[PDB]
Amino acid sequence: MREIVHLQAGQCGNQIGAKFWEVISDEHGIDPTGTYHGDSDLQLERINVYYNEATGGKYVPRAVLVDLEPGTMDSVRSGPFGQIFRPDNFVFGQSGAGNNWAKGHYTEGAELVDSVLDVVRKEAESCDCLQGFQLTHSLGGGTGSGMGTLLISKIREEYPDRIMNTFSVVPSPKVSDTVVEPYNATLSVHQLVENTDETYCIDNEALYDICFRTLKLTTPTYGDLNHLVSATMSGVTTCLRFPGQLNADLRKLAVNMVPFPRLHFFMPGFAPLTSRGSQQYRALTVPELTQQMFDAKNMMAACDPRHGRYLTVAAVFRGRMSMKEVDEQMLNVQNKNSSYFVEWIPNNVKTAVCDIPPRGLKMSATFIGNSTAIQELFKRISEQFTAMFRRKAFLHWYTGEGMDEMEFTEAESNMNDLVSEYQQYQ
Amino acid sequence: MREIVHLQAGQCGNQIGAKFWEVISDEHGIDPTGTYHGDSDLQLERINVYYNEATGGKYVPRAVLVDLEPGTMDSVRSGPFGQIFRPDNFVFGQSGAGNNWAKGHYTEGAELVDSVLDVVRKEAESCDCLQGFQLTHSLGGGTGSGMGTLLISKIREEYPDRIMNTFSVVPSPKVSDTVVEPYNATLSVHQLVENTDETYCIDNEALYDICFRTLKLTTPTYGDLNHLVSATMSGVTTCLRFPGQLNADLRKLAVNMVPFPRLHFFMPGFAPLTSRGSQQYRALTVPELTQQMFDAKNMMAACDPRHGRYLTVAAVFRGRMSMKEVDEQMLNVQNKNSSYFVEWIPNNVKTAVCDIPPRGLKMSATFIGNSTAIQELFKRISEQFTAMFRRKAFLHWYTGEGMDEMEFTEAESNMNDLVSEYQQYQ
Amino acid sequence: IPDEVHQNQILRELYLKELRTQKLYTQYHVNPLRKIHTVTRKPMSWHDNLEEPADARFLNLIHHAAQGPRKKYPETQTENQEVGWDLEPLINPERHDRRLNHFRVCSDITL
Amino acid sequence: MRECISIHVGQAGVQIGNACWELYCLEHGIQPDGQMPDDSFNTFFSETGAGKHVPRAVFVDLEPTVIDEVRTGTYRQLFHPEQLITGKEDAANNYARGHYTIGKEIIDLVLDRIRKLADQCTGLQGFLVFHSFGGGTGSGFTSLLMERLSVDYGKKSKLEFSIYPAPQVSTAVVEPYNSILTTHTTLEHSDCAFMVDNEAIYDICRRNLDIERPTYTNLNRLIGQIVSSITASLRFDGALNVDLTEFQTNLVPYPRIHFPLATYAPVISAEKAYHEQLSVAEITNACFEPANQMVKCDPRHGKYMACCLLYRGDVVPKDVNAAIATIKTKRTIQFVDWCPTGFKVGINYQPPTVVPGGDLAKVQRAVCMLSNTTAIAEAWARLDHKFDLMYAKRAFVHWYVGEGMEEGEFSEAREDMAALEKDYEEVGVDS
Amino acid sequence: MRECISIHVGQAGVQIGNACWELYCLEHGIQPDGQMPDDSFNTFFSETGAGKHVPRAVFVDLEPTVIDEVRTGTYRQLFHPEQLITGKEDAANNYARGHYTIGKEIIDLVLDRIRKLADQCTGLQGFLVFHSFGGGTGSGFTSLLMERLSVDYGKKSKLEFSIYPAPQVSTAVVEPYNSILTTHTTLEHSDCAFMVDNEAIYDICRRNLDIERPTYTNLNRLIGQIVSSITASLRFDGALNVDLTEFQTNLVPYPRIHFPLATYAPVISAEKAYHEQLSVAEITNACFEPANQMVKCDPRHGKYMACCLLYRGDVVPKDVNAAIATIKTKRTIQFVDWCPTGFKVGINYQPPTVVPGGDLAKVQRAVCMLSNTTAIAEAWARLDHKFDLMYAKRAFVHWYVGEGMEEGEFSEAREDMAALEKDYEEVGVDS
Ligand SMILES: Nc1nc2c(ncn2[C@@H]2O[C@H](COP(=O)(O)OP(=O)(O)OP(=O)(O)O)[C@@H](O)[C@H]2O)c(=O)[nH]1
Ligand SMILES: Nc1nc2c(ncn2[C@@H]2O[C@H](COP(=O)(O)OP(=O)(O)OP(=O)(O)O)[C@@H](O)[C@H]2O)c(=O)[nH]1
Ligand SMILES: Nc1nc2c(ncn2[C@@H]2O[C@H](COP(=O)(O)OP(=O)(O)O)[C@@H](O)[C@H]2O)c(=O)[nH]1
Ligand SMILES: Nc1nc2c(ncn2[C@@H]2O[C@H](COP(=O)(O)OP(=O)(O)O)[C@@H](O)[C@H]2O)c(=O)[nH]1
Ligand SMILES: [Mg+2]
Ligand SMILES: [Mg+2]
Repeated sequence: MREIVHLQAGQCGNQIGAKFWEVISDEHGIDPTGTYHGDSDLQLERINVYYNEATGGKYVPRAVLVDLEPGTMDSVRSGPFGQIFRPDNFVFGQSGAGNNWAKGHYTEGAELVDSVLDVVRKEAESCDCLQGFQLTHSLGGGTGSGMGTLLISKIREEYPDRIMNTFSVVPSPKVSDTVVEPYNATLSVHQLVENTDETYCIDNEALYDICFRTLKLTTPTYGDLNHLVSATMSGVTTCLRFPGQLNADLRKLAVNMVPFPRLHFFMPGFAPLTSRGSQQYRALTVPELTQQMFDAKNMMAACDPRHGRYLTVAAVFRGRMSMKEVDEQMLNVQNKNSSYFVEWIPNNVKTAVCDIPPRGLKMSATFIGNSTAIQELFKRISEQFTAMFRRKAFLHWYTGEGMDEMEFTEAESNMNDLVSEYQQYQ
Repeated sequence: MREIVHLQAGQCGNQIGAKFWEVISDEHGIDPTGTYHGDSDLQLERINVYYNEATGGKYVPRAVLVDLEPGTMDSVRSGPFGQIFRPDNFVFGQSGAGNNWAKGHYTEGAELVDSVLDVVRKEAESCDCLQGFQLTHSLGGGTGSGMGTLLISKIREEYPDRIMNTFSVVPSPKVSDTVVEPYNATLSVHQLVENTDETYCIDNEALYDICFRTLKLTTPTYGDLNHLVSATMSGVTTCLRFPGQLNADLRKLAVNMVPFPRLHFFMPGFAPLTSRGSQQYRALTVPELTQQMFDAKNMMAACDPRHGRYLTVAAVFRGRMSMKEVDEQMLNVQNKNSSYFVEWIPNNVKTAVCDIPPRGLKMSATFIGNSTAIQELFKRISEQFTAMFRRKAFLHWYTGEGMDEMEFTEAESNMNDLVSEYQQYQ
Repeated sequence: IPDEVHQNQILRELYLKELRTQKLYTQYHVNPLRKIHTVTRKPMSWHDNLEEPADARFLNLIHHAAQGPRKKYPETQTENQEVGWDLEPLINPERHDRRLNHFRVCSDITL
Repeated sequence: MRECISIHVGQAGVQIGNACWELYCLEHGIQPDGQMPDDSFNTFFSETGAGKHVPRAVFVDLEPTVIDEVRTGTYRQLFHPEQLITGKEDAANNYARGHYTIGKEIIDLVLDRIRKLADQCTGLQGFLVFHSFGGGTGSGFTSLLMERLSVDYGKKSKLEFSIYPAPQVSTAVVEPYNSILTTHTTLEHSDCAFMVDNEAIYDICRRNLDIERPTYTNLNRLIGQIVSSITASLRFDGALNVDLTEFQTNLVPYPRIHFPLATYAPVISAEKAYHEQLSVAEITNACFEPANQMVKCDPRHGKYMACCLLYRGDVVPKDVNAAIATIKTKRTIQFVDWCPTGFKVGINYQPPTVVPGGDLAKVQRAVCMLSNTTAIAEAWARLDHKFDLMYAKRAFVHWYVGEGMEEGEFSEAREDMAALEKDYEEVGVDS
Repeated sequence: MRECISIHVGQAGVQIGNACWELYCLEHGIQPDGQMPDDSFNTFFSETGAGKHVPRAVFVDLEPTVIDEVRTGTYRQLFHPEQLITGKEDAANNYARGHYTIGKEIIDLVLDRIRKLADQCTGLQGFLVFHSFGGGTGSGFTSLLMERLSVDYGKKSKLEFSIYPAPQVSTAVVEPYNSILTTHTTLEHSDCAFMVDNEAIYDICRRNLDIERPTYTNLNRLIGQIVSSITASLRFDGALNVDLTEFQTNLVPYPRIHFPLATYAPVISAEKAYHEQLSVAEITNACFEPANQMVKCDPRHGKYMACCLLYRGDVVPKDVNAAIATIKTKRTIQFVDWCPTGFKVGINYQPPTVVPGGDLAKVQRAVCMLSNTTAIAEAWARLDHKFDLMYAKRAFVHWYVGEGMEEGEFSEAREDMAALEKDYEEVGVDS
């Protein structure tokens, strides 16, 4: 009925969807070959949101995997859940971007945009009514963040009134794995502030913090990290596929959360997660779920809203739960914490409930909350970007490819204006 | 009742029709011995359209094979289905043409067309009510172009009011083979303007692109290319042999796609083709079959249909289907593509559905389209002829056989008038 | 300006490794129990009205799908199905007794 | 003794007549071989003394593949083998070919069988001609068919059933050329001309029958129930009985206006018909619904001239007059000031008979509505534009010209059709 | 004869409606398939020829996830499938989207099915609509639902049962934005309009029904009992019978004031019913408690204008007028000096029926009071403050304005709400 079409961008973009399409396939009971092994008929009632129908009883995902290095997709295709995708969806170039934003934006972007927009017309025109699109990427590489900014700009122009959901992995000072990553982040958020409906800020510091301190995994390979990211991606838009007592789809969270069109940066977090040994001494009740939820340990961003102000709060719940408890616990945290919440918007929180829980679990919830702690990540990224641009660092690998030097100062003028808006709303 | 005499000319034509009689005898269940071994008895309801009854319950095809070298027919006779043809219809000379248009039209043509017109007179007089003739040839060789154009001219002055059908393989620049290739195509189009009721345009570039990118074949042997052409010939004349809800034979499509008498060049295409691995990832629906019919990758002519205006479109369907789905699909492609379709003819599309598809496939698609992009093929052919004729390239071979030098000027004046007619109505 | 002599063999090795990695669908014909479309057969064309068998498994799927949630599941799955789950009367429905069950009764003059 | 002859010309008349004669055979309880396992069948059958029933139908076509399915089908023993008249070469969507050079070989054969069929009749009521305006055979060959029937039979009634070319969907390119020349014959040689097009059947089958993609078989079964409702007055008794001459006088105010609009009610599937209560006073509203009209035109833009209602089944005459009083009190339904008695009622006792494998529901109460409105003026002006847009610089004219007809007959058809559309403007005005 | 049409608007409407329609079938002894194993069912159900009943309900929704649960459950065979109206895309908590962009695509379908249901009615007492202020098209499409009903239908009754946004608990941020823009429609195009907010029903279920963990099913069973006691005077014989138009005129002092407060008594459990007797005087005093009120406002602050009461069961008129005398003697409760006789009394013999699996117990004597107080200004100036507190810094205005409505229409809702709160101030002053 209402459809979200999936898009990928980069090596991190393909690896996120490789675990994301696995976790919801088990949620809908689909084997690696692509059959149906389900015990409830309600799962197949709303399955056309993400799966297309083929002959013989085949479900294929609506995903377009985009990369400039075919060695990543070959690991995706040889994976346990890589044969389900239609082979036409893989779009690849022959030369890489080399972790350069300008290489993936101006030079090699123009020769690969014709292929990807040739595919997404087929993924859009072939159905009844579109709800929106989805993108996942990282802001550290020139592949995912390169044309991922630029593929939106044409398709936003082609499709003016839709919903554009994006997952952005911001670079971090502690898990800094690229020298030129402030140059990548600053010119991408500059394009992202005007071209994008929603964007979730996930950082690898907080992903490391949750897996180390809370989940106590000894060897968390990135598949385990992508397990945690994709569980939040499923829980946000789970109202599209499952009816509830009170439902709130992607457009319901779209209008209510953003107070102004330029502030669409959020921090996700998740609650039921515990360690392997601490399960039998822990219960799952709504207070336990909301007690651990607003805790800063389980936040999936490198920012703490204790230093800032909650603009608007959201929580999308799952499982067998009473309406009163979901309402009484959330009333107390607004009333007791008189400093962390804004005063010029009362009843800051929106609430949704879903009857169908994730398998192997009774209760769950997904958190989205906009705060002024996001300017901590924006300011520390901007100061490193200005520090290197003062002394002519790495510029000829961007400006030598045919771009102006003054576009940075326009992007710097956009960057400090955005953080100025967060200060005057704080 | 209504019968077509099939006629084959040249090395390219004989290999095209040898696959054609192999593929349509599969539809009617005729063994290479010539007897009948089939499952549905509908195959004898309309079999006299292409066959002649012989004693003992044997069926022979209604074909005449003309050539000037015996080195092609002995391969045809040693082929799989080479035992069904009548040995009288094998007509040939002893001395080769040498890939010269003047040889097959003036030098060696006048000695053989006495014998060939004797054979086709017996085949046409033995019919009940003659629908017309069918010819497979190419416009790049001595036999395919030279004798073929004269052979139509002798036919038309004897049988004035029939349906003359020809298939031509148009020469191409990137698969250029002979040095005198623009000489042959320019002199043969002059006769095809005023002597045939309809012509089908096939490019060797499009057959190579289709068999490698869409089909994803490892080895594009000429049999596989000819298997693509043979599906078009079977699908065009399927309303004569197969009953249906809505039917369209040769003469019904003759009036509808020819608005003016000098415009009878068409672009065929086929639409249920699928790659090697996307068999199970596909849904067989009419909207799926319509978009791939219109797809510019599936055009069998090496020119962009997006660069011109469609005059008329005919779509011949097969299999069991419901035509409320047919008419809604064809109005969608006309309404959303306002610029491509012409405005002086509303409802450019014509449809036809037959009950029985080819075996091993549920639904089939046959595309015939009249576009203004055909001038791109003719302009490119005209300039290569002009480059040769300015410096008088290779003329001493053609003018030494008794053909005047002014005939090339008349041919290009006639051909350049046709190109202006395409732009006049565009 | 690409090198087609290399592009063709790149496509060849691509298709070849796709052939190596291809695993077929294991022939489990699954269909949705909700709805599938039909095309009506011809009145006179006897090539359409041949005698031909029908699957009973999909008949059983229809007869199990067009059924009540209480008959399907032993315990309720969601909360919106809780209303009307138990439809039994706790006391027998003596609606015939005009003594304890006052009701509107039609008159001959209004009708 | 009240007898009628049905003529199916072209392809479109065959499958429409195919849906009729499989419906008629089961309506009278006849086996597929034509022998019963009551004088009602005499309207549409002739009783052979050996005990077999023969339909009063002549199947005529110029292409053999559409009749050869009938010669080998289920009722191959029903028809006379000589009535299935088949030509040699089709007209190929040419009005010129099917009227002058191809139809001249078969016109001699068909008029002998019409004479032999009508000589058997002890009393004649009317003809039933089935075709479409789009195709060449249904247009060109029907044009000189009624010309010969006019000079052979003077005051004989001839019902002309035609499929109108839809404005949006179209299966031909030369389709507007055929319909303009076709109207010239129907304007003079036809007493009535029932207009139903394909596009409105597509929408009615979608929302009411709940079938998303109908084919021709589901389309023509709706046509068959309209024709069966008209002829149920002749075959079966009723509280009020009408004839063919009854509504021909009562629906045609002027000799140039004989183009009624025919719709049917109810069209309800078997799943929904379990639910609604169906009464006479509520199915009259379904006739005048703009969505349930069988022609893609808006009746609310035009003014009604007359209406003919044919109720079937358990219908009481108080309910039809209560329903007419309900309709006349509404303001959206409009009538001309020169016609206060704008209705007509027909009631029959036998309910419509459903077909096994059909899509309709077994309902006692059904109604067929025949109105002649001014809302069909917009349905021709949209096709008047398309023909003149083709004829701006002589498109597809050379195929008709070289056949043997001259160039000035295209303008004469335009001049007669432009004069006919001006007749609606002058009679639609109030005084 | 008497009958009404239920219009369940929104996701709250469906969950309320299936709570009400489950109660109605067991009240009239109708199985889920619609056939029973007397004209009491005539007010809501419609009789067909086969022995079924079709409820006179139209479900208005903009999301398909809340209709398909009705089409799957036990009552899939009860409702006619064309009564469930589903939009293509939800407005997603936007008054403006459901007013100008989304709502006009299906506004034609709602009014068409309204015409069909009112056609079947021989005399229409009124309409009932069910919606919530909080949601998008529950508040948005209801606003343009009233505009078409008032223009087309002149003086037909249209009751508006609503759910007010709770002062403390909420499930939205734009929830005060949606509520104030609906004051324009309800002030102009509503004959009567109730409200109960969810925070008050939360207090009662915790302390009276003895439920630790209730959901909206236990709330909607309570709201179903309120509507059942209102309409049972239409469905069953009464010592005093009160119609729908009777207490409509008798509670409103002015056309600007049509906002009563609903409370029910008794609400006790089946274990606490074993202990306390439930007489006429004991249930009368319970409706005056500010704790048991179903709106978070205190009538001790305000002044009563009028009172409507609805008794059911073994209720004697002697004990009714005895308990009214006691209430007037206490000085904690006040009445305005311009309404000395403010009460209205109705008695029905049939006790309220209970649902299987419900929380309440079967009671002889129950009362459902409809009192209009000046205490409703308490719960409006709080919401007007919060609507002014959000809109001071001009928040969320770009979503509503960009969809088509101008920025000045928010200021229009300010003055109409400011003037309406002034009209409630002049009532409370004594002469
Ligand atoms: N409503 C309806 N229309 C039909 C049906 N069959 C054919 N038509 C119409 O008939 C038109 C064309 O005429 P055909 O029936 O194909 O055949 P024809 O009239 O004999 O014309 P030719 O085939 O050229 O001889 C099409 O445009 C259809 O609209 C049918 O079963 N129902
Ligand atoms: N009293 C009561 N209120 C309800 C119930 N269900 C929903 N609501 C109210 O409805 C408001 C939200 O609207 P929705 O439930 O989403 O339904 P809606 O009004 O149609 O809004 P949309 O879904 O956006 O179209 C909430 O603020 C609740 O106060 C219920 O069962 N009882
Ligand atoms: N959260 C998360 N981040 C990742 C993962 N893999 C890579 N990254 C981040 O992505 C950056 C490098 O990404 P890169 O491979 O160059 O992206 P690409 O250029 O689009 O292919 C690093 O700074 C990492 O922080 C992952 O699995 N999870
Ligand atoms: N489609 C197709 N084209 C062919 C085949 N064999 C040769 N050709 C084309 O025919 C052209 C040469 O024509 P030729 O054989 O000399 O014509 P001829 O003089 O009649 O024998 C070449 O450019 C080829 O591309 C074939 O089997 N199929
Ligand atoms: Mg035909
Ligand atoms: Mg809604």
